[PDB]
Order: sequence, then structure tokens, then C-alpha cells
Amino acid sequence: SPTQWYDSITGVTFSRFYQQDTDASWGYIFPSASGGQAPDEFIGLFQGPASAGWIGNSLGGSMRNNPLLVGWVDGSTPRISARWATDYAPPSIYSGPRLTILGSSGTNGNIQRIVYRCQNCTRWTGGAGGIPTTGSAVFGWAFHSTTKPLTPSDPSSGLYRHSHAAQYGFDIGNARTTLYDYYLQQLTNAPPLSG
Ligand code: HEM
Ligand SMILES: *[C@@H]1O[C@H](CO)[C@@H](O)[C@H](O)[C@H]1NC(C)=O
Repeated sequence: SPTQWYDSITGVTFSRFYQQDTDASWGYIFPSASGGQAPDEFIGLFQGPASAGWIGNSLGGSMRNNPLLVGWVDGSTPRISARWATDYAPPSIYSGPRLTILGSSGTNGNIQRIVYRCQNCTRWTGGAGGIPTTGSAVFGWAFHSTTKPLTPSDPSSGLYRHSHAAQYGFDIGNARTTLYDYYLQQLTNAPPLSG
């Protein structure tokens, strides 16, 4: 399970899943219903060892038929891509999601971070069908421990199969916050990673 986690780099709090084998983290912030009504978006965080190749998720758990987001750092430059697989095969580029890389992204030489806004990312056809407003969500996580996408300058780069991947359940309502807009602004305005 993920827990509420203070991001010391930015002062914001995420619902964070820390994976012990990879030493990577997957953080999410979702908008509320009390304030900031339209919830067709969330903020994500991919964080891991600076030497890792790429870090990704599945928004419906299964690799199959759910938005797959994949982030990496090309030198010092963060990248992010939305993808879609109909089986256990190299995913294709998925249009639908609107992705914005936010501040505190890049590398300090110890960690890499990709902090992102994902709009139009909570409803889709197939798989889980979307991220529920309330109740349980199952997310996937995926990680390549060593090797960057083949052409790391291109957000549509081909990539090698993850060295590690699995799934976990979490309470979506616990990841929702009326602080969402404040958090979004704060993260957008954070400078890039440098240490
Ligand atoms: C060359 C590309 C890829 C291939 C051939 C591939 C293949 C597979 C295979 C065979 C599994 C079954 C479990 C395992 O053996 O690890 C799996 C699981 C998974 N993959 Fe991929 N994968 C690829 C890329 C991706 C990407 C880019 C993501 C998302 C960023 C992703 C997300 C997952 C997740 C979450 C699981 C675990 C849940 C499930 O079993 O469906 N994969 N993948
Ligand atoms: C949002 O995503 C869906 C795919 O899940 C797509 O059909 C639609 O065109 C996208 N909408 C916008 C407004 O970009």
C-alpha cells in the first residue's frame, strides 16, 4: 500500500508507493470535490536512482488496455510519454492524455525525478475504464533499472521491457486533496533538479 508522504524537495505531500527492490517511488495527488470540482486530472511523481533507465505506471493496474505513463531523464532533461498496449508487447503511443512536466524534475546525480500533470487521464475505453472518484484503485508500476529508451531525446522513443513490474491497490479518496491547485502551482514553479 501507498502512504501519505512529505516531499521534502517541494513541501508538497503525495500519496506515495515506495518499491524496496528498485528504490523507486510513485507519487500521486488527485483533486478533491469540495474545492476544484472538475477532476479529470492528477499530478504524478516518478522518482528513482539517477542511474535507472525509465520509470512508469499503468493507470488501471494491468499493463493491458490502460494508459501507461513512462518517464525518464535524457542527460539533465526530463521526458514523459503516454502509451497503450493490447498485450504483453512494446506499447504504442497513446493520444488522449495531456502531459505537462512540472518543476523539481531532472537529475541531481543521485536521484532522477519526473513530476507531471496528467489531464484527460481518468477516463478511457477498456481495461479498468478509468480512475474511480472514490473507493479502490489498482495501479501498475514498471521500472527499467539500467537502460534508457533507445533514443532518449524523443518522447516517442522505443524502450526495452522493464526489469521490474507489478501492481498495488490504493484508496483514491485518500490521494484527493482540496490543496490540489496550490500543490499544482507550487510544483510548476519549483526549479529543475540540480542538488
Ligand atoms: C518492450 C516493452 C514491454 C514488454 C515486452 C512488456 C511485457 C510485459 C510482460 C511480459 C509482463 C508480465 C509480467 C512480467 O513478466 O514482468 C508485463 C507486466 C507489466 N508491464 Fe510491461 N512490458 C513492456 C513495457 C511496459 C511499459 C512501458 C509499462 C508502463 C510504463 C509496462 C507496465 C507493466 C505493468 C504495470 C505490468 C504488471 C501488471 C501486469 O502484469 O499486467 N510495461 N509487461
Ligand atoms: C481525451 O482522451 C480520449 C481517449 O481516452 C480521447 O478520445 C479524447 O479525444 C481526449 N480528449 C481531449 C479533449 O483531448
